[PDB]
Amino acid sequence: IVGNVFGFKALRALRLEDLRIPPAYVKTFVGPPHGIQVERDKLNKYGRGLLGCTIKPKLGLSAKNYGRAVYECLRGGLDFTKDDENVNSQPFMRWRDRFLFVAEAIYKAQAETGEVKGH
Amino acid sequence: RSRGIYFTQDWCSMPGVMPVASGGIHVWHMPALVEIFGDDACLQFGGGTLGHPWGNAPGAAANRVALEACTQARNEGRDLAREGGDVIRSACKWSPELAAACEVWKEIKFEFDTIDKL
Amino acid sequence: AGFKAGVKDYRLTYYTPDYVVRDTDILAAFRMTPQPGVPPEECGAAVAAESSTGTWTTVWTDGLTSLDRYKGRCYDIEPVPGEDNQYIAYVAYPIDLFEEGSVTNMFTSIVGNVFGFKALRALRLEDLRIPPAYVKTFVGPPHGIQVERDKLNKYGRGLLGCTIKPKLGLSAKNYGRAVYECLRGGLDFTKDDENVNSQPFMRWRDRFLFVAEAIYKAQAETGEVKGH
Amino acid sequence: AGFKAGVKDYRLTYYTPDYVVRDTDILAAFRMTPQPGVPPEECGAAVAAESSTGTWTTVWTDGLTSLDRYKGRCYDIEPVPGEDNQYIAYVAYPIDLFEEGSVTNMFTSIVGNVFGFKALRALRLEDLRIPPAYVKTFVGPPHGIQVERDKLNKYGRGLLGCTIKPKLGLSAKNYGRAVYECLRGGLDFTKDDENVNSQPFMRWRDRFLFVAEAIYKAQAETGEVKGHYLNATAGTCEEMMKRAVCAKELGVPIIMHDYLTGGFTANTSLAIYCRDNGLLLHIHRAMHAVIDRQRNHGIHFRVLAKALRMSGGDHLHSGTVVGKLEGEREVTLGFVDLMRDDYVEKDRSRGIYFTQDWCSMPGVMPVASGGIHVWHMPALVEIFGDDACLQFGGGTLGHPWGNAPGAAANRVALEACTQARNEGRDLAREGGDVIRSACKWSPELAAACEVWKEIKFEFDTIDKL
Amino acid sequence: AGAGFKAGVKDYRLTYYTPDYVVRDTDILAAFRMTPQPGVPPEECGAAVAAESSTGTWTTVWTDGLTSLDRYKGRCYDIEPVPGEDNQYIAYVAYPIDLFEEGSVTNMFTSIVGNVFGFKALRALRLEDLRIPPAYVKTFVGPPHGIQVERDKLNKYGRGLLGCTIKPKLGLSAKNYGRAVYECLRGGLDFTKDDENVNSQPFMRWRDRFLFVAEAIYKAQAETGEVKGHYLNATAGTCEEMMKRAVCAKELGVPIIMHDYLTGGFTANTSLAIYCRDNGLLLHIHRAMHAVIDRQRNHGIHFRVLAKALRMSGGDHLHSGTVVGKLEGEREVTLGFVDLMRDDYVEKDRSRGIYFTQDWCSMPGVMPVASGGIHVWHMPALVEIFGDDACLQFGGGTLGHPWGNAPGAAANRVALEACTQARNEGRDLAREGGDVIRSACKWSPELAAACEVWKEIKFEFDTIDKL
Amino acid sequence: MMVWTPVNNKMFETFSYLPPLTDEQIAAQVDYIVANGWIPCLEFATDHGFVYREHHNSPGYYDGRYWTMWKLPMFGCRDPMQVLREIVACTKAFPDAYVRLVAFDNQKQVQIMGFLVQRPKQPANKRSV
Amino acid sequence: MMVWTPVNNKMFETFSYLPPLTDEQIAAQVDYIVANGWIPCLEFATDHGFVYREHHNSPGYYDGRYWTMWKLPMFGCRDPMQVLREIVACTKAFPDAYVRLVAFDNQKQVQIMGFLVQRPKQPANKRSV
Ligand SMILES: O=C(O)[C@@](O)(COP(=O)(O)O)[C@H](O)[C@H](O)COP(=O)(O)O
Ligand SMILES: O=C(O)[C@@](O)(COP(=O)(O)O)[C@H](O)[C@H](O)COP(=O)(O)O
Ligand SMILES: O=C(O)[C@@](O)(COP(=O)(O)O)[C@H](O)[C@H](O)COP(=O)(O)O
Ligand SMILES: [Mg+2]
Ligand SMILES: [Mg+2]
Ligand SMILES: [Mg+2]
Ligand SMILES: [Mg+2]
Repeated sequence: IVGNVFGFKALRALRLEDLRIPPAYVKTFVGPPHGIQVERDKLNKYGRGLLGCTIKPKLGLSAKNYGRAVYECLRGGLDFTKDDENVNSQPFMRWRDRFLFVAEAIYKAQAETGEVKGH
Repeated sequence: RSRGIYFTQDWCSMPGVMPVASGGIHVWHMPALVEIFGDDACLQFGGGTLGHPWGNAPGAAANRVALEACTQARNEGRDLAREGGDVIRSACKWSPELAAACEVWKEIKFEFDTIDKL
Repeated sequence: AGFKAGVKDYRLTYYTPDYVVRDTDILAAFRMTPQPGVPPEECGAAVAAESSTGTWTTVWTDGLTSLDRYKGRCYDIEPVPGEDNQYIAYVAYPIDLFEEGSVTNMFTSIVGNVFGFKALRALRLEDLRIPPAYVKTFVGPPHGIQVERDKLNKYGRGLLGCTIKPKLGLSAKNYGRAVYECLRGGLDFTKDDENVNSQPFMRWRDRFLFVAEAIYKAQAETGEVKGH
Repeated sequence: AGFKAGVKDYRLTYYTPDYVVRDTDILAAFRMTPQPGVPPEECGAAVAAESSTGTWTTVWTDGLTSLDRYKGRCYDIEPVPGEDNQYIAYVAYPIDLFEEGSVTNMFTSIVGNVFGFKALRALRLEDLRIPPAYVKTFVGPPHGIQVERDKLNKYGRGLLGCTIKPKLGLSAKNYGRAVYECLRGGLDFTKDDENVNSQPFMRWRDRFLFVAEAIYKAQAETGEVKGHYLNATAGTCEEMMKRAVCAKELGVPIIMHDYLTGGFTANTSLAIYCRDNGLLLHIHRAMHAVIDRQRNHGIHFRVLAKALRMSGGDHLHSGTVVGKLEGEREVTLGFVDLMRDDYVEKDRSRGIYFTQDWCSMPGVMPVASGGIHVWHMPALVEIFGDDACLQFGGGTLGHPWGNAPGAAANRVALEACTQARNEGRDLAREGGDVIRSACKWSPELAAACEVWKEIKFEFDTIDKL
Repeated sequence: AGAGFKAGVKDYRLTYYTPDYVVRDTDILAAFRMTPQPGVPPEECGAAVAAESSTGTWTTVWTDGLTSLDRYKGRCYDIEPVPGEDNQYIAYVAYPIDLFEEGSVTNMFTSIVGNVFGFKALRALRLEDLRIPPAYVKTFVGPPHGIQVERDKLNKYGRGLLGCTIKPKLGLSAKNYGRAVYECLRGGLDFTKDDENVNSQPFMRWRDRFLFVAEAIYKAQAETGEVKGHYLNATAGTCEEMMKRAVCAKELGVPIIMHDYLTGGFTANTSLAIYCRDNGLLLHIHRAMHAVIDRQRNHGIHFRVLAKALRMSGGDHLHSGTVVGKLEGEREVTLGFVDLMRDDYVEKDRSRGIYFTQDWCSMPGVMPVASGGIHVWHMPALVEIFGDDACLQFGGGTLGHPWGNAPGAAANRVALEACTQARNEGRDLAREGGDVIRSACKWSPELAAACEVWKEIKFEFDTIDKL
Repeated sequence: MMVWTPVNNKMFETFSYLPPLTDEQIAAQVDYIVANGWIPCLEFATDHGFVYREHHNSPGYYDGRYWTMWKLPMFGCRDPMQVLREIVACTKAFPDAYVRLVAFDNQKQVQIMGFLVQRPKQPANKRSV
Repeated sequence: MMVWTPVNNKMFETFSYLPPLTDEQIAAQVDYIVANGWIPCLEFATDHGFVYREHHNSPGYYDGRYWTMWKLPMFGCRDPMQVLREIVACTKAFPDAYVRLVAFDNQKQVQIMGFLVQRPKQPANKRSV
């Protein structure tokens, strides 16, 4: 649908505004791993919006400082924290170090508050 | 068409996706967010938490208080579009963490001409 | 200099017109169209900030690290000739910001969020300077031109190809039939159309097998290496 | 310019004294001793040629490629002060010559054949300039100093270690028994001796399990994180990996590897395994002095240290200066900066021939080990600062009261010295006084102080600048 | 009042100097050339080396009493002064077989050469020889094939093998590499090879090279009717990469690969030798870096020990030096370690540098490879030194021939075959070698061309690694 | 700057960061349930009132999410007084239990609200120091 | 020969093998932080004061490494008196907690010093018997 046509000389601009995906095509997809209802049921969280927060600065924090920040966020009342979109694995912070420290943080904040936490 | 939906869309029981509202929001936006999204949404406060004058735990509490106050108000039948300012102001008077966040960001708005118009 | 909560201009941290770029920096050239009343310098700084380390308000965690070492820097702003509201903003990014070997990570930083900022009306990334120190972290192309010519044993002219048509709708056997006829008449390559993957009218493995028969037949008939 | 068969001087192609080096070039500094009647320029050119593209006679295949692009180039030759027949030859290698991420390939080129040339009498590689563009192709250390301190939750002082002794001959159960007593008294780490691998008197897997029991018991008793560098060094890569995997299964924080006797190919493999599994990697430099002791021939340790940093390790033995093994102060201070720091300037008085930019590659923790005891503590803290591990084998297991008191003595000594330093005392001048005060106060330390009071290691240095 | 624990330093010689010890047939024996600091007694020095390479440290430890030091200690059992040196000694050290991990050269080196070379108390140390007893030898897989099996696989008998390194060392593309390899092999060479430092690089990626070299090997083989090979380099940054290369060589069906055992290392090498045994690949060993360790007379490890180690770790070929070429190697020394590489049983012989009788207990012999600055005029000397069981390599000597590789290869092959015939006919190559080559020049235009170009060329310099 | 206390400051999901709900406020939440046609239900816990992990450790597995149901969900009930009376009955029978009021939407098939009404025997302002 | 006691002889990293720090010794450590331009911070623990492993077991994973931060790290602070006053404020608010003074270096981005200043209510010489 959007492969080549946007580059045709004969048009000056093109914008795909909408698609009607018929049920017969929709059914061929695995789709979302859980979806809203199952998510609420897994986290045991109902009756309000969920609260999250991206750790900042976007880049530049060490793995240990990342978990430090995450624990303090989660213990104060947020349900989730998150890696910034561009935090992957970098010289200032390798991914597996981050995952381990964030895990420590999640579990500490969970035990302190009594509410399920994530990052 | 007034909401940009050109086609009737039937998802045939495919699970729904939770919308996430994130980017330059703070405690004063809470009523507008709860009004727009309802409960089935996640609201994200980066700067709005890590930029709180007392640190992350108080920042998080401020956001959580604000969201809970707004949710209560809505359930009690208050109109958040009209009364939202008042809900937050009341919560400020009550919670020192919230009050501190309210002061820091009171002036802050993001109002620009929309590019992606219908 | 302590932690002071609140919003301040991006240009106080992220506009640095006296910065001498380093040979390891990734450099971006953005064609930028600010909203009315937004100074180009504040716009360029916003772009640099929100594609590197900064967000909309001051965060205390900055002081745990060195912003100077990690921040993206808008280091130059040229106006565009014959445009009242267009600028080229040049942004330098330290090599530490990027994951080695990951184009995904580079795009995520440089073009991740900034294009959607309210404060700008339009934005276009025009060019990137990828420094050798970053380039060397990539596997890069599996072969490249020279090795490709050497494998195919083809030299001294352009290569000739052809997409099978119609784009969609041909059976696997007809695809091969078409492929053999093309290759045997002098083309080096034929190809699946971009959208030909695996579909009801033609499943991928059936197509691969018939195309293989076609490639080898045309190759034996002509004496020249063939592909699809 | 055609193909002309026959021999010609290397210097016609490979001596280029007007060459401007590129920021991506690998640079080598060779201390070179020519045979009589071989001009230094011809010698340098020969080293440059035979470590890059050239052989002993002209080959026609050169013209299929661009020799200018690929050749190593001897670009400078300095005579050495106070030597009639020694030169420093500087050679520049294009980054194209090297396999990305391979310390093995780098050594193969630069030190592969040239040391055996008839035309020279001796050759020593003194330093290498690894450009950032090459540095970035290496995975590098699995963790590095900062992440290590963060994992162990240890800050503000040097780390304390100890090798179990005797080197060989203890059973698995006795090994763990020794380890528990060491760790509970105040040491952070104990370790397998470099040659403890798997042997008839003690099989590796038995040792790993008893050592694990001992680590966890000492940790629960003291409340401090503890570790023991289990030796993964082995005869094959498969065996090496089996040992690393068992360490991981046991949940222990740190393993070790003898990088030069095991080899760079195995070492780099292990470092990558360690990064992927959160294991810290301690590096023992067994065999280095075979290569690096003599001033006229071999490879200086600073190059072997740079290579280890690229191949990967979290710790690396650095010498003690004051202990039973050789290492001169200024030389040691030079390579310790090369191991730990991000940017090190050229400084010939510390043996640094090139400015070295590590481009954010994690630093390696230096390990001071070998014939040291409590009286050396002030000198060690003065030389290394906090970012070091100090190891006391005999200095712990040789204490008259056993391992736990032995460990306590070393820990008290290190903490006393650290406190004194922080209070502004000058350890170089007041060190003896710091220890003497701590003796008066701690009976364990007093006993160690009495036993080793006389003991010094003062000999003429071989590896002089 | 039995021997208790007494804390403190005492002399190493009280425990580790035992001049009345009778060595056991299972002991590993080391011969160290030792240069003490002034005021350090040779006995104390020898004992220090024995102690610190086995069980002892600098001060007495209480844990000794939990085990039997008598059973485990290394022992300096003899000290000879060196003739015509005021401060040099040969110290002999005996090590119980219990000290070593079975089948691990890595472990053996770690103990014997691990720390002692850096001791303050000595000015210089050199490991000259090791006696590996049969009971330790049997714990090693050893070479994947060995000389006999290798000749049997290639179907090549009755002469030395001929090889050649592709040049320039670095800088040729995959396609050009194959082009050069085909031309060399079709002219008469049995083997070509990757240069030691040709691994995988921007100018030429390994897999591209392997495929083009495979095409070249098979083409030259079909053209000549003789089995051909090319030592594809498996040397790599990681074991996993090394194994990938070996596996691709196997998938290609090529007969032989190579490895730089010292810059790759013993652990990697032993793994590769096991792979080669299990998959029928021959394994050529390049000794890059050896001269960093083994050039100087006063300090390091003699190549004969590195050769013994390689035999145990595993290799079908091992570079041995040429004696007469551009790299150092004295004749008597080389003859000694060539025997140690190839033979089953080698007697003590100090005039060839062999300090110990060495019994290999049927472990396969390694083929010595003579390579480095040799050309057609060296042929008679090389055949005289090595005999048939050797591989002679001509890099510059082939790719530097005025007419190109195929003539180059033919010149080398004619020269070797002439020399071999002459030797078989009873001619003395040491005396008559020049005449054999001169006759062959008169007869073969390719040879003549090579003889003219390199007539003047000799490598004669003062030897550093003297006995 | 006030410090958010880590001692003993356990929370109970929705509304626990507000002042404790008055009787009038609880009644207002019940009216909300009824006005929306949702199904009210009560659940109680006599043991651990918090999520934990005893029996398994994998993602999205937690023990302690299920409490014990009080009677049955009150299907068809449109009377706020009846709901209020069940809260009293439940708390009466289990005066030492955690008790919570939840409501279900059978269209989305999910719990659509919930809050604690009783805990066993930090105050809203002693949460910072 | 004295025997190092295994009974209750828990340690707290840097300086715990010395006599307890006097007020003058603590002030000297504070001066050191200030002279070096490091960022002082306080952390406290009201529960387990030691490393343990509850939630996971792999290499380099431990629970109990993070303590609760007191307020925020004192960025820009060059005043030893200010630091000493925060120690008093923190120990006053949490008189039963483990409390430690730490300092950060933002160049290396790592904690560069740390020692315990308060534990909840072995003596330096009763460690051996
Ligand atoms: O990286 C950021 O800027 C954010 O983390 C928000 O940070 P703050 O909360 O501190 O502003 C989000 O990624 C953006 O909201 C993405 O935008 P969007 O959701 O529109 O795609
Ligand atoms: O084998 C030994 O002697 C040691 O265990 C120290 O024992 P002691 O503490 O009892 O002396 C070390 O492995 C060497 O110091 C290594 O040398 P280096 O650090 O020079 O590489
Ligand atoms: O790379 C080289 O220099 C060679 O290809 C020889 O080239 P030429 O045939 O052109 O001389 C060999 O690898 C060296 O001989 C190795 O030395 P050794 O055999 O002593 O280990
Ligand atoms: Mg983001
Ligand atoms: Mg197409
Ligand atoms: Mg040791
Ligand atoms: Mg070579």
